[PDB]
Amino acid sequence: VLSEGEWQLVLHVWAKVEADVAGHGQDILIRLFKSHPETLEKFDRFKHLKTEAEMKASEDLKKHGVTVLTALGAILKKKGHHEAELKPLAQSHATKHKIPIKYLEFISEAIIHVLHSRHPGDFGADAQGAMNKALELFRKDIAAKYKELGYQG
Ligand code: HEM
Repeated sequence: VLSEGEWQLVLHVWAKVEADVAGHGQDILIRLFKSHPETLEKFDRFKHLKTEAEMKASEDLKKHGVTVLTALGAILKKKGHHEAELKPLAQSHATKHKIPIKYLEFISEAIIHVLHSRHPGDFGADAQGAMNKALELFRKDIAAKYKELGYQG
């Protein structure tokens, strides 16, 4: 359970991300695909991309980064009361997209890295710890839905 002070740190940096949702979404997906190439293989939509320059040039990838970050921002702004938002996301990611929880840990690392690069003054260690707690809570709740459905592993 995050404290109110922890949530304020999370949402303070997130309000900065929202100034350039698409730039952040590109940086995060590119970091994820470069750091963990098994993740790119889950996207029939993107698996033709073979270089970072091709990734940066793809408008469709930039569009999907906005989709992703808009869904994450709506979950963070619920401050833990996010059951309605996680149901469809866990369902699609477990049963249609076939995304292991571990890959959610990988995109969490990529989000934290990109927030640290772009917002260092609002992403000191206190805010890094709070964002890690928020993303851990996200993963915990999704993993419980995966387990229900027979996909936790
Ligand atoms: C912060 C974590 C994530 C969020 C908020 C998120 C959100 C979304 C949303 C909103 C969609 C479109 C609606 C839907 O299908 O449910 C989507 C699609 C998808 N996501 Fe995620 N996602 C996350 C992580 C991941 C990861 C880590 C992977 C793969 C390693 C992944 C793979 C996919 C795939 C394959 C699609 C379908 C893309 C397409 O062909 O249109 N997602 N995601």
